[PDB]
Amino acid sequence: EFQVLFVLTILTLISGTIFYSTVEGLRPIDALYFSVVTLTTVGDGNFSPQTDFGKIFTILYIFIGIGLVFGFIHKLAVNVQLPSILSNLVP
Amino acid sequence: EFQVLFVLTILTLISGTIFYSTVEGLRPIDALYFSVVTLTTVGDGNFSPQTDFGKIFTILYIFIGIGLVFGFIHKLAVNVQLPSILSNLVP
Amino acid sequence: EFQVLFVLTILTLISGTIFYSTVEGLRPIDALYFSVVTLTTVGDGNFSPQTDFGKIFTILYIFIGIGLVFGFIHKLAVNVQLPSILSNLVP
Amino acid sequence: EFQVLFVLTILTLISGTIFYSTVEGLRPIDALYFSVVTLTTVGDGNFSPQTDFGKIFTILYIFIGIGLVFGFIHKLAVNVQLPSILSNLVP
Ligand SMILES: [Ba+2]
Ligand SMILES: [Ba+2]
Ligand SMILES: [K+]
Ligand SMILES: [K+]
Ligand SMILES: [K+]
Repeated sequence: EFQVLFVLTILTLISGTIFYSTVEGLRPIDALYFSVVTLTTVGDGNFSPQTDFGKIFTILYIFIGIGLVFGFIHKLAVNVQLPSILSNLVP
Repeated sequence: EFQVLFVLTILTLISGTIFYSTVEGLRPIDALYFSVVTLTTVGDGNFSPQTDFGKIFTILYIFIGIGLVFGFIHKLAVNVQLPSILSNLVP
Repeated sequence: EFQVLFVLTILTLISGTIFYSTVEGLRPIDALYFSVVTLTTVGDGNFSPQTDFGKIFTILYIFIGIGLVFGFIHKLAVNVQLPSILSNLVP
Repeated sequence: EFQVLFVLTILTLISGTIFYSTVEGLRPIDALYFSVVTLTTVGDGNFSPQTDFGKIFTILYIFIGIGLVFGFIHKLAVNVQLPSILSNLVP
């Protein structure tokens, strides 16, 4: 479960990285950063896509990727972080 | 369910698109982009409504539209994305 | 329930409005706008508090107000929006 | 529970404060502010990490810290705010 969610998140992020570095001309790391803050709904305070293609893609990217990214964060904290803490609270 | 949620989301987004392109003078695609990043809580890093009418509308737009948009994203991933993946994990 | 949540949200927003218009010198409507986009986690693309007092308050404002604001949005859509739609889907 | 969540949130925020004030050169209060608005997904409208180290850290910081921060906000409102209000609604 966590593995599949992990793999799906990676693939989604790779897709955004390729798109923004190609269409919006961002350096790869910046495209990855934008993809991450966008899907986690944190938001980027400086960059906004400048092309109409970038705007449409971002809109679709958001609706399709948010559910996945949060499903991953949800399990990452509940089934991988909670225990390491919970079992650690045991005297 | 997913259909109704889909239709309701579209109508909400169309409303924002019309409002911002008319009151804030944004190009239609930009008004749609702003409506989308606002309701998904991602946020726009460059634009903020400039008129008092735009600010009040955005405030009300947020409170009324967030619940809907996320109800749609929730089902879009759970009742339309999960299966295509779940049934796909079956050897 | 919805009434109490409504009243609590209003009081929280009034507090932010007074704080930002006084300490950060924002026009009242702008202080209200900032308070709203901050507590709904949408975020403001142009303004960030400039004083250390504004930064500390915003930090505490966020932790205390997000839960409330979303509890209100949750009920606003589930116990006030769902029905108006659900009962409306009945032929 | 609330205590542990509180302590874990503090440690996470201290880590971000140290990182951004050191690598991105932000004043401590600004580093704390950025760490807070980032993990609560509110977002900062003016600052974005400028170094590649800052971008990578923020990406990892987000995935690991969001779950915790919201687990804390969830309990802060449900097991510490709800009662003070609920028991207060009793005539
Ligand atoms: Ba900006
Ligand atoms: Ba945001
Ligand atoms: K958000
Ligand atoms: K934002
Ligand atoms: K922003």
